[PDB]
Amino acid sequence: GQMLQDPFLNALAKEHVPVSIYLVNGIKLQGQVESFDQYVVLLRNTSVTQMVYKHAISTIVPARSVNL
Amino acid sequence: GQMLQDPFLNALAKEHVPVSIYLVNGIKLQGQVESFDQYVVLLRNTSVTQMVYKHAISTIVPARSVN
Amino acid sequence: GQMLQDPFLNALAKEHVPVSIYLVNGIKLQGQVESFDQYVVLLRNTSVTQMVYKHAISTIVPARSVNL
Amino acid sequence: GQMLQDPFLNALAKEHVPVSIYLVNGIKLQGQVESFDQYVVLLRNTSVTQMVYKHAISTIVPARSVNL
Amino acid sequence: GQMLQDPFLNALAKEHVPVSIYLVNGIKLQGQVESFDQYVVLLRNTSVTQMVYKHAISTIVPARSVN
Amino acid sequence: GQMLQDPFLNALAKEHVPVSIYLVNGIKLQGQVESFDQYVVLLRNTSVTQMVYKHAISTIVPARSVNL
Repeated sequence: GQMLQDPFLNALAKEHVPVSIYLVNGIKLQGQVESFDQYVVLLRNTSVTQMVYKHAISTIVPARSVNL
Repeated sequence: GQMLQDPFLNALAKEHVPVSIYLVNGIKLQGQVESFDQYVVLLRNTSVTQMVYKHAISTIVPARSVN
Repeated sequence: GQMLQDPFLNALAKEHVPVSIYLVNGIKLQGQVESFDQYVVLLRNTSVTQMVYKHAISTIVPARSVNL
Repeated sequence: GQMLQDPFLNALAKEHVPVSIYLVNGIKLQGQVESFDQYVVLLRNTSVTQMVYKHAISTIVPARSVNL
Repeated sequence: GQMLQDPFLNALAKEHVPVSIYLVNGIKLQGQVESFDQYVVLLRNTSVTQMVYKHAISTIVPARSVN
Repeated sequence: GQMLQDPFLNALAKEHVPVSIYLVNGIKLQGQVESFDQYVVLLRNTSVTQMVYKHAISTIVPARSVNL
């Protein structure tokens, strides 16, 4: 395929779908995708927006499927 | 060889072969390859389609071999 | 989106917001972002400025959210 | 040197030499190299051909040395 | 910023500042930065100069801050 | 600096200096550098020549310093 990553992240950011972001160090982050660019995802929880490097993301698991 | 990755992923997706995706953190994901692009594989389980970064994939083990 | 990484790091560096930098090896660094470039972040604690490779950063968690 | 990787993998694939492929997660795969490209190695065991990402390979140890 | 990595490594090498180099596998290396290029740092201990791949470096912690 | 990696590996390969190659998975390989290219190092022990991906190498520690 071509260009599935961005439609997927765009859907998460616009629809505010709850996600679980699994990092290569075993940490699981939870919140909503605020925004993203070439290298990072901005993830907002109850307290803070944190900057997650895509290079450290293994998988992003939405609470429900997004349609692209 | 040249361009074996995409034929492999395409065969999995079009023939709906169940796979095991082993990640660099030891997690094993299971389901169907829905689609893929330069950097990600969309993997569907019982519940949802999740986005897996290729950079975190160690190996993809199909339930049966593809053509 | 496009070019969210640098506005985020710029805000941290100019406003000196305390951060927690989680590395791929599970180490958690704490201090303030002094400066950054394509590949590294300079993080200052009470004692020293250390040079952190972005490739080893999983997430950067500010003590409070920055506006970009 | 220049372009030793491909002659090495070509010898394994054409001569079907048994290999042990050590991954960055400590997993050890065993079988024969079926084929390879820029990013992946196709490794066949008794049951199945699996697709191994080179980025996850630490070392490939043949059962005997190949000449290139 | 732009091009802070090399000034940092150059200061360590020219001022002979002892460093701790933490690797992604948890190993901590100690000694002097001898030299560096696009991909590696040459680190000298008691005995030898070893070649460290930047891709395996998490952080470099100097014994004292550089200018 | 510029182009220190190859002079270092060339010295190891031509002078056959015993090395210890530490991998990101904690494995320590021992032997001599046979050859190398952009992406791999061919390391020979008593039994076999194995192909090591540079991306999985943390550090290469020679038994004695090489002069470049």
